[PDB]
Amino acid sequence: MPTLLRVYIDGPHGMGKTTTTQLLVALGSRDDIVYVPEPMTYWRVLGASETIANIYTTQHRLDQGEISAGDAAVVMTSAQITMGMPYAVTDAVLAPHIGGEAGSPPPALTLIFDRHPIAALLCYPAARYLMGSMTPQAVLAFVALIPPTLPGTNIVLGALPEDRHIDRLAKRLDLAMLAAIRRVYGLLANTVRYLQCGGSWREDWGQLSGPQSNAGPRPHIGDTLFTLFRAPELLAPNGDLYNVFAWALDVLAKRLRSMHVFILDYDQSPAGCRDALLQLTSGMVQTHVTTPGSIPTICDLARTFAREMGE
Amino acid sequence: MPTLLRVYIDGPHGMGKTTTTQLLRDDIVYVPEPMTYWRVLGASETIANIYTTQHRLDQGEISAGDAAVVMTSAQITMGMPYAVTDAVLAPHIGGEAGSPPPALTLIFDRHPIAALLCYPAARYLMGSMTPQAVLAFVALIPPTLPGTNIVLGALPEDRHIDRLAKRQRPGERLDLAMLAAIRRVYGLLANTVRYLQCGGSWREDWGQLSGPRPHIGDTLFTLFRAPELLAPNGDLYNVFAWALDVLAKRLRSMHVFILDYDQSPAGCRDALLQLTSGMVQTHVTTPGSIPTICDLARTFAREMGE
Repeated sequence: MPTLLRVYIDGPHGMGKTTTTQLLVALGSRDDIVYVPEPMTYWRVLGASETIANIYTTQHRLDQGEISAGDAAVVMTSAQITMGMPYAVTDAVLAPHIGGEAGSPPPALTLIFDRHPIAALLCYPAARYLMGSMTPQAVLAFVALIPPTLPGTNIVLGALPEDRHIDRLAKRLDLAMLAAIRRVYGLLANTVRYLQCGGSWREDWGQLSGPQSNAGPRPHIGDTLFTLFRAPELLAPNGDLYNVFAWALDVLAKRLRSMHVFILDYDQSPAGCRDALLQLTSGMVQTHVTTPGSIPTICDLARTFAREMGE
Repeated sequence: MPTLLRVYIDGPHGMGKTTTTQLLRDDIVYVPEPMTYWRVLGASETIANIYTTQHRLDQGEISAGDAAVVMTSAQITMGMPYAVTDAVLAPHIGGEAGSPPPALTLIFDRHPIAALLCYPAARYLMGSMTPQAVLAFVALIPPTLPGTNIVLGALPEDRHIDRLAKRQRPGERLDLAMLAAIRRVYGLLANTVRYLQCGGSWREDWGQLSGPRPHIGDTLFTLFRAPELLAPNGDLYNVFAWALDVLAKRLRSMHVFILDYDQSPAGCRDALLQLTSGMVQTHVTTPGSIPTICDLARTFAREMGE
């Protein structure tokens, strides 16, 4: 009957996510909190060669008009499918060990992750779609593959003024991509709130024409991720979405509605972000585990991952 | 709550999968090959792109790396219809009903593993896909729900070539190396299911690849003894080992049935009907599941079937 607390630190790159997470883990006991870091052994070496270098190289190539849109999409799609592998396998092996939600006693174990599978199967692809290097059909294929959302999926997204964000990144510095990813994560927070407030994309689809994930009123559908799928490519001759793409939005709705999103303000010092994140964890949802030996089992899985793909 | 019978007709293309199932009232709906998605909706002529790319690679016109990117991206397009269908159907599937009639019989032209495992693996064997990409697709195979009955085919290679030759799809190229690779993959798949069902532990038998069930060397696990996935000391990276654990878990609970395709279309259809007696039926979760599932199947057919 021990409980588990899973916290996914996600959102745009360059906000201070990794540092904040490491500082939070550093305050805890080595046996009650484990960090599942960015899979760097996997991405620069194991899954393929330099996968980050290839992505930014292709977007610059495409932006300068050196390659076609089709050429970039093939590269982006394959890179994304590769890049998300570690998150997906981690989720798949952890899944059998997760029971139902308990409540917001201290968990026997706290697993903090550097990103959730939706970063690679939804957010980055969506941003690449906005940058013209991924088709909307491909984005929806990734959405259709997002794994079922485990109970107690606490996701922490970041808030940070664009100017301070840009400043932080200034040491290929793609400002268009930075804007696209910030917009996508902004849409993501609004989408969760929309769904949790009873929003039905099919009911509101007609309102399309032209963030706070756990607070505030119901957002307009135009301020959610649904708005991105109005593309001409996805529309049939009658004007509505083909059913295939509609079903993928149904999956998007299902996967995001049960998530627990929190917003962390990164516009402060590293210790400030840490203590703020520590405050946020108090209101997060824990889950029971399915077996007695799941704590130790999950714990070593996390350590192993940590040891191999990031350290 | 009413009962459901899901039957996925799969295995290599060109055996008569499609001909056979078409031949086989309102209590039986067919989810056909999403050809319109592949040719127009998801992208332009995906099969042509796949076969042209392999051809370019074979002729030395493009590198292995160039072909793999093209190939991996195209596989995403090919599998989307199956993956979205599985995801929307999942919540309606209840537990097993066990050993009378199914209220609804859902026959599908292929299961998600065709696109997330078998084709990618065959392309790996053809040198146009990296093993890391294959395991990336494997990691996304949806959880195996109860009542996952998959029909695989039996057919001598010579007859298969003949049948393949007179049922080429738009943009397809008659490739005997690909036929061999896909036949190999599906044979390994059947063996892998039996290996797992009889208690085989890939981790326990892994050492046998470098020396009452099939040898691990005759299963899909042998394909993953690929140098790209191993560390300098020969150990499989844990990331990849985890993907193999997922593979074992997904495949072990499937119910595989073999259909002899070395007979007339009418014969193939009759044999298929006889195989349903041993298939596993499940209950649905809601009272409106049948009709909803029905709508889904009819809608898919109308929109994506050729």
